[PDB]
Amino acid sequence: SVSKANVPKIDVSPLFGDDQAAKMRVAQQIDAASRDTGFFYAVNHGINVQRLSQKTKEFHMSITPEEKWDLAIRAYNKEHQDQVRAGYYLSIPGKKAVESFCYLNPNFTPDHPRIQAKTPTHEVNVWPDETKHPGFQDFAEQYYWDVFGLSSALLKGYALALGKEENFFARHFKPDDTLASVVLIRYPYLDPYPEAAIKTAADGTKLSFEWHEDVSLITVLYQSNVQNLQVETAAGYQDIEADDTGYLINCGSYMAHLTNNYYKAPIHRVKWVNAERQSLPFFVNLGYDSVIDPFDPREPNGKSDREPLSYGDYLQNGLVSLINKNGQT
Ligand SMILES: CC(C)[C@@H](NC(=O)[C@H](CS)NC(=O)CCC[C@H](N)C(=O)O)C(=O)O
Ligand SMILES: [Fe+2]
Repeated sequence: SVSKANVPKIDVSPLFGDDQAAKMRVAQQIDAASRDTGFFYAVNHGINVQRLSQKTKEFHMSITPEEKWDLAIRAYNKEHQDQVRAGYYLSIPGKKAVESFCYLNPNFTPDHPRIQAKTPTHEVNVWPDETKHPGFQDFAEQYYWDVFGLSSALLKGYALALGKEENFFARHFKPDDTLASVVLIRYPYLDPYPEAAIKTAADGTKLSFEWHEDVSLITVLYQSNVQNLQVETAAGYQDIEADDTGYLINCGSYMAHLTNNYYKAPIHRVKWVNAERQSLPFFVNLGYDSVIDPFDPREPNGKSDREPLSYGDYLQNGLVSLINKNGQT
């Protein structure tokens, strides 16, 4: 018997406005969700998720093996030593079902100063041929800025929830240097489904991806309407119901660090389900040099003894640790 997680739906529309009391009421709801299971659905968010899902499906279903090799990250193509993050993450027929395409800040061009300096975690996006995938790049870059805007608004809610001025986090989340990424993940229907792609949890549950905390400040996720996520509580894992009109939000481990675990990074995992579906996360990352001094909201003086952590060092170590723990995706 598996219970269902309490995942509230929060109308985030006030976070785009100037009614300050309404924004406080949203912040209270974010606080409550963040101290309970750690997940909530953002509704009334203003993003055209129907077009997002359609354009992503057209891409996943039309790209060919030749194109996948040409876009592949270094894990699948040793010629692409500069693609650690951005590019195509191939499936392996008979062994690995999931495949995905990851892209970063569209402002990271060859002329960008972080690219000129060869700073770790910064890469120039690779894209398919425009003639084979017309309008895909335009759509994907536009989507990045659309979800960037939603994420900026959410960060104002988190700041207010913790008793800070609304730009406390958002001031470090800038178009010129954000390390945020979009991943367009396809989970396919397969018959027979490769047994190598199913992991068995300690409790017997069949999984597609094992337990983890997110490498992010917050994670802003759109998924098609197939139930798959579970969140760990002290009484075991609970199912998160799907909603293909909303964005599922949770904190990552950088938030847990800077709040002395007041807002924990919820541990979650992905159940195996044999269904064609999409999982489209946006990982809200700050800039490479961004540092927020930790504080403890439980203490009157907010004092914390935790060391400030540069976001770049956090991200480089976190991404590698996640690969080592849960596998190359
Ligand atoms: C749980 C979902 C978010 C999704 N899982 C994921 O996206 C998992 C766990 S949060 N995330 C990752 O592998 C990190 C990708 C980081 C990305 N390459 C980058 O360079 O920024 C899934 O559906 O498997
Ligand atoms: Fe995650």
